[PDB]
Amino acid sequence: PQAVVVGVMAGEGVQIGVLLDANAPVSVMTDPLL
Amino acid sequence: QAVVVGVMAGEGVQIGVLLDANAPVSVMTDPLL
Repeated sequence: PQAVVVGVMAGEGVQIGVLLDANAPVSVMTDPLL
Repeated sequence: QAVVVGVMAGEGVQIGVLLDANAPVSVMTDPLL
């Protein structure tokens, strides 16, 4: 339960499967995720 | 040479740490923990 796997959609349509931290606040992840 | 990075830990708590530039990750992940 410490992490969750989700599909992130990016420019023009590429879908990428990623394992994100389930409890950190969302504003902390958008930059390195990009 | 050195570097400083934001190391995330339990429940997402943000922590800042200073690490060496040339030593490999394996020799530092233990003392860092």
